[PDB]
Amino acid sequence: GGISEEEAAQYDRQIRLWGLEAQKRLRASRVLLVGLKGLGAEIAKNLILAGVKGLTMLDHEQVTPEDPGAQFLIRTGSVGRNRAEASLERAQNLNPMVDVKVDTEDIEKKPESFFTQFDAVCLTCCSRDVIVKVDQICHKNSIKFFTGDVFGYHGYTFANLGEHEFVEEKTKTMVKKKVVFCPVKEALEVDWSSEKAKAALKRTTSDYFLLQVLLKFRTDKGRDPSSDTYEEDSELLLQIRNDVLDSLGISPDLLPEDFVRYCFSEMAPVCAVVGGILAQEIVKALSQRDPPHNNFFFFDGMKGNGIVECLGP
Amino acid sequence: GEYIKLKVIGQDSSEIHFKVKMTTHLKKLKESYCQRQGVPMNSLRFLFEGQRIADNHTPKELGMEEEDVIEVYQEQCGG
Amino acid sequence: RGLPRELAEAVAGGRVLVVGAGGIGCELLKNLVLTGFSHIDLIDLDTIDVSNLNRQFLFQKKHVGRSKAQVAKESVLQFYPKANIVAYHDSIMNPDYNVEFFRQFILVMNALDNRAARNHVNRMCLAADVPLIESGTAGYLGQVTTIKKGVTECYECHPKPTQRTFPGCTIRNTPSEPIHCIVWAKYLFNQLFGEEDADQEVSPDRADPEAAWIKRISTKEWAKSTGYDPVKLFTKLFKDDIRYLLTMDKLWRKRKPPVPLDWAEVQSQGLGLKDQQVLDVKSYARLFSKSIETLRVHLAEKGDGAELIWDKDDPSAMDFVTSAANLRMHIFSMNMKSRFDIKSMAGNIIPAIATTNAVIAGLIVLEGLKILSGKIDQCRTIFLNKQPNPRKKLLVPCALDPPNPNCYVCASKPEVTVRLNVHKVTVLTLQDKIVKEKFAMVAPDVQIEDGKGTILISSEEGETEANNHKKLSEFGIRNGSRLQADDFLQDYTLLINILHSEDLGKDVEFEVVGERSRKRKLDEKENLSAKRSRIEQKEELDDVIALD
Ligand SMILES: *NS(=O)(=O)NC[C@H]1O[C@@H](n2cnc3c(N)ncnc32)[C@H](O)[C@@H]1O
Ligand SMILES: [Zn+2]
Repeated sequence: GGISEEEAAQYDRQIRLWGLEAQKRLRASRVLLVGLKGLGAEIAKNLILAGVKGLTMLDHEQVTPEDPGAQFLIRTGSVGRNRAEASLERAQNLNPMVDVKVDTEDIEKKPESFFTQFDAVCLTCCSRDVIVKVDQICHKNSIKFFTGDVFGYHGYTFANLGEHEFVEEKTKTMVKKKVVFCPVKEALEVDWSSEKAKAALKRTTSDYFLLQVLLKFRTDKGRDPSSDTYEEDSELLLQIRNDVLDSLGISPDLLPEDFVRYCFSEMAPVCAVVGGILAQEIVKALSQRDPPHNNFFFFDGMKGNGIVECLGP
Repeated sequence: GEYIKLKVIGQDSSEIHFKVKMTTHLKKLKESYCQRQGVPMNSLRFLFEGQRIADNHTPKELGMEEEDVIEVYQEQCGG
Repeated sequence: RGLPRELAEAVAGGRVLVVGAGGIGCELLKNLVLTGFSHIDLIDLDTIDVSNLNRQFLFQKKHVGRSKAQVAKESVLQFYPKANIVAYHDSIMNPDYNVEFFRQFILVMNALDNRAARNHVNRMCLAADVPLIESGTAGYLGQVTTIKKGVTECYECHPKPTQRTFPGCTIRNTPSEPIHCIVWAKYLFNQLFGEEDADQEVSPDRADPEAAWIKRISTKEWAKSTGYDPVKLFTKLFKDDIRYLLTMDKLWRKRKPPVPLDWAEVQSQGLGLKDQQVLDVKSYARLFSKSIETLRVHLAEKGDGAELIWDKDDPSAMDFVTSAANLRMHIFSMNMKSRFDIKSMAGNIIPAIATTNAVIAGLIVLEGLKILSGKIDQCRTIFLNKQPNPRKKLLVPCALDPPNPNCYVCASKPEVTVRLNVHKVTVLTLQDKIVKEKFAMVAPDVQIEDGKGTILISSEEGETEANNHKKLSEFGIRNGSRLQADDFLQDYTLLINILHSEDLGKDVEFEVVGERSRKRKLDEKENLSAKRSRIEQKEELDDVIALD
């Protein structure tokens, strides 16, 4: 019963979707979001409009002239400025009821107890190593974990919600339900050298493998494929594909040899889509209403596919 | 004719089961669906294996097995 | 920018139209610019409102009451003042958005929240020959699709849902659900404060055939003789009318009779959100009364004899309908509902959130691109699901269908058949309920197809006013007559074939095409006994059983 009349009028149309309880949950929820390029900016915008108690936006990187000349949290020409810091302004306008904080320290440098002021953590632009250290921390602390990224026309999200209790609506009201997630570590390292495995690999989007490739190019080069270095980057990609296919036993065409064309930079509409989905996964997670998707979402912006894969147990 | 159990799944992940005679005009099924679900008829679109199903199509014609699946897609018009 | 030679020049090259600037709207505008769409037209007929602020991210509380389109442009500009945006604040149905206008664009994108504007925009793009991407959201769902003259079906190739309609007798005599009471309260508001409308009387209907085997005073007239006195209106509606209903006793042979209410008795006898509380009768009564007091005032603030227009967001209009519906409800033994629920049902509020619109607007630009680089053959209808389907799909891309030859819009010489009584139906009813409202024309011209070309309706204000009141038979229209309807603005032409019928059921004025209750009801029991005599002999065409 205890949100303001102000909030009631602005959240009106969402309260009518998911009820006052769920919105009271959101309102009590604090969120860490790491990296504020295209995907990060969508999530920020989405969670602030939803009215979480607070959002902390962490990015240690600054605005480059390689960075998109248009960014909706960031007034023009703000090159040299901290990303998280440039952003804060437009972002906080979205919703004065939300506590929007920034942090400029590199995510790797962050102690365990720093994560415990957050009911959910979401990673964008992080190296695989980061993704694992943080997921593990969040497991140790019963924090909801997410990661996501956009690569040209593709995007993915990932979720680890541990032992997750939620209520659903019953189609003729409310049903208690439970669903169990597993570490990123176990999800990014599947034994395909199995019988279960090689059987299920038939039904598994190549995008899961496109992921691995892209995560590697990120670990070994510390940036994602840029476009005005296309030629250089394309080969590196073609290469990496093979070494990684080798190490679990996959025939170098089960992931097309042609992918390289459409995974460069970030396509603004892909950020919107994937940030729409991920943001909504997070909302679902905090309000403990509706089933959350079992670990991965893969979006293919050419085909208009969005697949949800359970990859880890 | 003979019979099959078919299942209709909704976007709203609902899941209604039906027993239908292989010779049936699938419109009868659509009508069956909208009734057990309270929705006016052409408020919907029924898909079998990514492909549309018109009123007079038949489970035989579409080559439908036991246990098969039909997907209903409702067109939102807000925004 | 990150798109191939041809395409990126085509995007800085072309002009695009985004019709509507709400949820899908703002989201789209942002994507189109960040994708590098240099030339963009933007139109919304509306101002900013607080309930918008959870999903229309270009607008802040400081912006309430300004134009959605203009503020939208202001806001993009701050982040990217390079971008070109022309911003119209206006309905796209406005005569200035003619075929010529649509012809400039390489793409039109809908961002609308109603079927009427979509039926119009569909038509403009068939006429200007321009691909359109259509889309829609509600709650957690929505979809995107492409429409291309000559290639795919058009918006209206397939009948969509119509707005829910209730039989007059059900509203005025025998309500049985809260929606009937709320529809009654809207109509009453309309009789008292809006444009009096005979199809919307709230008084009991003596001519109900369920009730058969000097005039009484109408609602507006009874209002006028009492000067809109709250308590007399109460007594009239919730008491004297009910007494009369009780007179119509063949109605209550099986249903529980309504119980009339008395003003003085109700005053003598006297978490969640505030609006989520159900109050008592007394309270509704008092709110009904206060609501009249305030609306009588709003009505005196009108300039030049004008009427109120009902609005869910006007407190006292909303209270009026809340309190009136709850009292009608009680009288008929239904549990009363809260303002929050009533607002929802009365306003037809659709739940809406940010992420759903963000996802849809994202899909719109992607399909845009495909179209703009000749990959129209890769375009799909993409559905957004709440949960993944059996083949693991959350977004389900689906095959475009081709133009339906019997489409009453996009076909070569489109043509419909309408069934009506040529003696009951007037020109006005033809004009508003059939041509404008059912066939969604904006300002029709209508003539008889008889080479004299007898005129019925003109779009030229005060040309066919005299004809309004005349029944169709006064022109010779009858079975098989053929009329020709033109909407010059939509560049659309529809021939209407009349089927005369006398047997429609006095609320039902038309429909589109395309003893012995002891014998013919005890015959249904053995037309069902015979229907499943052949079912249980492995020999019947159509048979579906529901399980679970
Ligand atoms: N779904 S929404 O409510 O966020 N957006 C709907 C959006 O579309 C505008 N609209 C509706 N009808 C018209 C016409 N006829 N012309 C121009 N714009 C129109 C709404 O005002 C709303 O903002
Ligand atoms: Zn058509």
